[PDB]
Amino acid sequence: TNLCPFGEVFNATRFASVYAWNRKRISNCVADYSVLYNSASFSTFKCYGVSPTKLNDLCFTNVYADSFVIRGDEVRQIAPGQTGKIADYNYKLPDDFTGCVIAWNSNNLDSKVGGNYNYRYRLFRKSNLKPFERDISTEIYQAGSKPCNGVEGFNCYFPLQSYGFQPTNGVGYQPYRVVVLSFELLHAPATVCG
Amino acid sequence: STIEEQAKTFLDKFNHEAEDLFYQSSLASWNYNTNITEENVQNMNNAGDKWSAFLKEQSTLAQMYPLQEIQNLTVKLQLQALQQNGSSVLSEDKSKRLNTILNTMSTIYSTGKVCNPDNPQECLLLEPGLNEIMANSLDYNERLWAWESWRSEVGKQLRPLYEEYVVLKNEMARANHYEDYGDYWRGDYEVNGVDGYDYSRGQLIEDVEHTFEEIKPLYEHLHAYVRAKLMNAYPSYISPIGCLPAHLLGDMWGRFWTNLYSLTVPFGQKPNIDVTDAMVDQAWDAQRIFKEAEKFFVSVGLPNMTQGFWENSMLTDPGNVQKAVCHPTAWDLGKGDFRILMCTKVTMDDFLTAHHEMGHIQYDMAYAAQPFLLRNGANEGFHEAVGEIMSLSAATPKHLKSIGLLSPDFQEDNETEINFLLKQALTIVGTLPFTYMLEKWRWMVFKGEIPKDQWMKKWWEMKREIVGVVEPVPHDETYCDPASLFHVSNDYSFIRYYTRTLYQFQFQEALCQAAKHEGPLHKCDISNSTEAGQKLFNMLRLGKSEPWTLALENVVGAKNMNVRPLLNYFEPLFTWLKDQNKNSFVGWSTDWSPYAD
Repeated sequence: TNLCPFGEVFNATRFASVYAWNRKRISNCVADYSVLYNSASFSTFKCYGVSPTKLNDLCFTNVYADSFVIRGDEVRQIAPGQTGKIADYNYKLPDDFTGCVIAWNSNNLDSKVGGNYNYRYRLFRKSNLKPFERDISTEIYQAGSKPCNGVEGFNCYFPLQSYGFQPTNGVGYQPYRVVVLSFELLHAPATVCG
Repeated sequence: STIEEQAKTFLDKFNHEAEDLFYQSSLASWNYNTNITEENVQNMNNAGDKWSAFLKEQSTLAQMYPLQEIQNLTVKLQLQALQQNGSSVLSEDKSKRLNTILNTMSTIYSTGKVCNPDNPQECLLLEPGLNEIMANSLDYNERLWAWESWRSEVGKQLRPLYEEYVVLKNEMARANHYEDYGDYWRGDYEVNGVDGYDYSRGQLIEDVEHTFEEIKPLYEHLHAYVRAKLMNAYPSYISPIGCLPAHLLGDMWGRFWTNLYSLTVPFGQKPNIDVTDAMVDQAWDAQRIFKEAEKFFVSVGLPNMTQGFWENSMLTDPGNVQKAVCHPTAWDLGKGDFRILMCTKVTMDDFLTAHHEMGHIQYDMAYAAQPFLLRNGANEGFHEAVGEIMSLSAATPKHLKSIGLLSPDFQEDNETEINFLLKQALTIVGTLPFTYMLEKWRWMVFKGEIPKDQWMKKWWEMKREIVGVVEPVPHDETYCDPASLFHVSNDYSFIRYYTRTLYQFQFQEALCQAAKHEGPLHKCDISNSTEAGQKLFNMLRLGKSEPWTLALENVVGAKNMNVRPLLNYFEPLFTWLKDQNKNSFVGWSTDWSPYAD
């Protein structure tokens, strides 16, 4: 019997940005969550709905693993019932969330001298996000009634602003890689338990 | 679909783009201050010009949102600091003449050398050259040569440049809907939009000259004691009835009187308080000064320093392989990175400075949650006041005995508390008329209150009336004496050194009455008391988002700028100074002159 490929979600060499967060449908494998508490390298391990003790006694149908890179003080926005520039425009968790959230510092892989401008985020979106909705869009945010035919000018801003990741930044500005496991029970058979 | 909706939307584009350019303009400016090198001087000028040009494209975009239609007072504070054109209202000739003058006015001040053309031994640099001869010399002509011949070239090649600097910066402020340029420097203390807390730009003149009518009975006794003690050093030069000569106050202009303490001690047979012989014998280094300065701010409730504070900041002079301008500046680079740059040594003057330049960082760490245009002090003399109340608390013998520095059986008497206050009165009270008179001079040269012929006659008419200082030999109109100072040539505001004094005792009387002290104010201390540092942190975290009259009411309870704490600090000295001045002449006469023959 096989193990779950958690070595592709947590130890990936290049993560994604929070506007275009990845998602991996993990199913039909013997998931070992007991080595995740004892790793002692995750800065934040918050489990909503489930317990860290009940995670090896219960079996789930689908375990979705959403991975992205955010700032230091925006890890608190990845929580059921938060608001900000990430929990409303980039990655919104539903209010009845039933999963666990991983978060750990990655300053020595995601920050180069001079700036690592590969990670971006939605700064301006014309509405709010539904829970677990991802929309990659490069549309110029019409903040008025002019209108603007693509030309980024007066009160028509580009929504994807980049992250200024540098190795000399503070704790609250250093890149925290975040993996969000979202367990669920559906009307299919379930075989993901340790 | 409303202007206040598009204003917050525009500032979210600003705060998430200016923060990525202010860091690269400060990290590149940090690399020049640590490495004085021909390569790193351009990286602070290429990346420093990317932010200097960024604030010009946003100041042309932010003026499309009128400030009459926005009702949120937080947005109107960020847009008022962004819609100001500055020097963009001038033409191409006048803006080029201004930057040519400012790059040349700071050049003749810094690179002005003093030599005697008749003697080969009389040549020296500025620091530690010309600053040494004007401080620790006991002669009259040795100080007069370093004072007249310093303004014989720097005070003469800065007169026609500063004459054109008056008419250039007046058109910079008359087109910005201010009255003069003197009314542009009082625009930092301006508060509009709040009912009951309206502070006008013209009420700063009404407040500064009202605070001087109470500090003048204290200064007249400090001046009459310093003059009476200078009779024993120069018995054939100073009259004990008139005023003081200019070059005997301690340094090149006479701003601080700190170097006059070594000759005018109150009691010379008493042991002076010092930890310099208690830091080398205990083997203190550059880390232990800041490890013991960090425990002062943790004990009042302010948080610890960052981990990036200890690996990136420069504390020790890094050998001879690289030269670093290590004047003590506390660096707030933005994006949560807080550093500090100073050449530390094992002395008390660098132990109190480490408390002074970490109190700036505990202020910059407090308003980090604010937006980018509100990350500053409540006014200009508000940042330097919260940094120096820590220097007034880390020098008392209650703190120097708490960290094992001072002796456990060091006696404190009546004659010890005076000798500490006269070291403080020459640095704090003695610089108060010198700070007010120069800003009385700049606000009267920008208002057009003087013509050209009394340009240098009405400057020494104010030194012989406010600070009580005569000239040794008269200067004609070809001279220009105030431009020799650093803040006049490099065009800095100077009233921020007058209001930081009146605020640092309003704060300390507010932080000692919160810490429940029973006794005089100069023996007080705020450490080991969380209920006093949490009083200050509710003001430190505000930043510029609140007006400075409401930030004073958060800690003191008075919206005004008051004197009475500063007279309550020096009250054990002012009681003694009256009793030492029964036989002297309290007050001065303008008619005396050393060349009145």
